[PDB]
Amino acid sequence: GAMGSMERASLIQKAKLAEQAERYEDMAAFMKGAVEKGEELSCEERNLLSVAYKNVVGGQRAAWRVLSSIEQKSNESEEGPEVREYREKVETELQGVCDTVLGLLDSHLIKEAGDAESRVFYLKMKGDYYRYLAEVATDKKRIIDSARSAYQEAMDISKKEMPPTNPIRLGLALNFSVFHYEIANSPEEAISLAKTTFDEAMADLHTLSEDSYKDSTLIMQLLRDNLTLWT
Amino acid sequence: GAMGSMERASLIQKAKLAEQAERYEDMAAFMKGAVEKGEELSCEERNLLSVAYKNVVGGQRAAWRVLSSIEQKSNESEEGPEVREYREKVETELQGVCDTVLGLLDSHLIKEAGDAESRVFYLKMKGDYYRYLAEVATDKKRIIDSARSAYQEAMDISKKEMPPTNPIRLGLALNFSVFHYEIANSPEEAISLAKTTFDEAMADLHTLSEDSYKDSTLIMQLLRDNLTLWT
Amino acid sequence: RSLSERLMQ
Amino acid sequence: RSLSERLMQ
Ligand SMILES: N=C(N)c1cc(-c2ccccc2)c(-c2cn(CCN)cn2)s1
Ligand SMILES: N=C(N)c1cc(-c2ccccc2)c(-c2cn(CCN)cn2)s1
Ligand SMILES: [Cl-]
Ligand SMILES: [Cl-]
Ligand SMILES: [Mg+2]
Ligand SMILES: [Mg+2]
Repeated sequence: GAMGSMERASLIQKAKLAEQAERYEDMAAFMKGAVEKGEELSCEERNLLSVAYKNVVGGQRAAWRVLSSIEQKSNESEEGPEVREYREKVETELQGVCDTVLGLLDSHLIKEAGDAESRVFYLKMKGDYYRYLAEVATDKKRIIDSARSAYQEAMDISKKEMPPTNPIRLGLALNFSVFHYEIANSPEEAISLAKTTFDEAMADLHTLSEDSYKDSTLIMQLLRDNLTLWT
Repeated sequence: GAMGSMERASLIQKAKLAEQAERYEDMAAFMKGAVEKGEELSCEERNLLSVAYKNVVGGQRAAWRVLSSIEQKSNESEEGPEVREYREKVETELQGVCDTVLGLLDSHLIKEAGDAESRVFYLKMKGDYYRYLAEVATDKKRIIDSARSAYQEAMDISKKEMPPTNPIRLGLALNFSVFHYEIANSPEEAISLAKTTFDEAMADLHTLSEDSYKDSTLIMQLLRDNLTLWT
Repeated sequence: RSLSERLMQ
Repeated sequence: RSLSERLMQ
C-alpha cells in the first residue's frame, strides 16, 4: 500500500489534519494505511476511520441519487447512453469504496475485536456499508441479507453488553431502523425499533453525567425525528 | 488522455451532469478531455471549464490555508515533520492543477482565441491560475510577474473591445484588484482599480436590459464589498 | 429520506 | 480575505 512506508502515528496525525482541512479522501487513505499496520484501533481511531469513509461515501451517495433521478426522468422524454454511463461510473466508484471498507473490516478488524465497544462498532459499520451497497443494487437480496445479518449480530451483542444509552448502541439501532424502513420494506419494524430504542434510552438517562447525557440525547433526537417522518 | 475515446459532445454532457452531482473533479476531467479534442470552446463550454477547475482548486486552496495556519502556529510550541509534509502534499497537488489549467490555455486555447470574449476570458484565467500559484510560492517573483502580465494583456483588450459593464471585463478587473491587494502588496492600486471599474460600470448600466443589469450589478457588488473591506 | 447516525460534531 | 469573481449562480 502507498502508506506502507509511513509510521502509524504519522498516519493518524495526518488523518486528523486532513479532517481539519476537509480532505476526506486523504483522511480515508491515511486511516486505511493505519488499519493496514495490523494493530487494533483505539476508540478515537475507529471514529476517525468512520468519519473519513462516511464523508467519502456520503458524497458518492448524494451524487448517485442526483444522477439516478436524472436517469429515471429520461426514461419516461427524449433520449443517449451518457446519463446511464456516468451514473454507472459513480456507482462503481461507490461500490469500490464500500468493498474497501468491508475488506478492512474482514481483514482483520472484526476478528480481533473482542470488547463490545469495538466489536459492535465494526459490525455496525459492516451493516452500514452493505446497506450502502444495497441502495444501488438491482444480487440485491444477498446484499440486503448481509446488511441484516451484520446489524443483527451487532444488536445481539449491544443488548447484552451495553446500556441502552450507549451512543454506539443508539447509533446502531438508529441505522438498523433506517435499514428496515428504506431497504427492507419493513416500515413497521423500523418504527417499532426506533420507539423501543428511544423509550429504553429515556429510562436510562438518569444514570448519566451531563456530558454523556448530551451525547445520548443528541442521537435520540434522530430517532424521534425519524418517527415523526414515519408516522 | 483517458477521455480520448469519448465523443466531445458526450464529454460536455457529462460535465454538466457532474456539475449537477457536485462532482467537480469529474467535471474538470471531462472538460479537459473536451479541450483536448482541439476545437475552440463556446461561451457555455468556457464557463463549464472555469467552474470545474475553480471548484477543484478552491477546495485545495482552502485546505492549504488551514494547513499553512497550523504549520505557522507549530513554528512558534512543541514540534515532527508531518504538518509540513501534508501541507506540501496538498500544495503539490494544487500546483499540479494550476499547471494543468495553464497547460490547456497554452496548448492551445489562447493562441486560437481571437474574439475579445474568448481571449479576455482565457487571459484572465491565466492570470488567476498564476495568482493561485503565487499564493503558495516562496521563484515567487517570476510567478507574480506572469500573473500580472496575463491580467494586463487581458485588461488592455477588455478596455478597447468591451463595454465597462461586460461581466468578463468586470470579473477581470475584480480579480486583478485582488491580485494587487493580496499578492502584489499594492493596496492603493487595488482600491483605485476597483473604484474606477465600479464607477465606469455604474455609468453604463443605463444601456442594459434587465437580465444584463442583474448580471453586471452582481459583480459590481463584489467590487463594492472589497472596497468596504479595504477602506 | 430517513436520518441515519451522524458524526460527532 | 478579499472577494474574487464568483461563478454564475
Ligand atoms: N476527530 C473526530 N472526528 C473525533 C474524535 C472523537 C474522539 C474519540 C475519543 C476521544 C476523543 C475524541 C470522536 C468520537 C467519539 N465518539 C464516541 C461518543 N459518541 C464518537 N466520535 S470523533
Ligand atoms: N453550467 C454553468 N455553470 C453555466 C452555464 C452558463 C451559460 C453560458 C452560456 C449560455 C448558457 C449558460 C454560464 C455562464 C454564462 N456566463 C456569462 C454571464 N456572466 C457566465 N457563466 S455558467
Ligand atoms: Cl462516464
Ligand atoms: Cl503527506
Ligand atoms: Mg513503526
Ligand atoms: Mg467525434
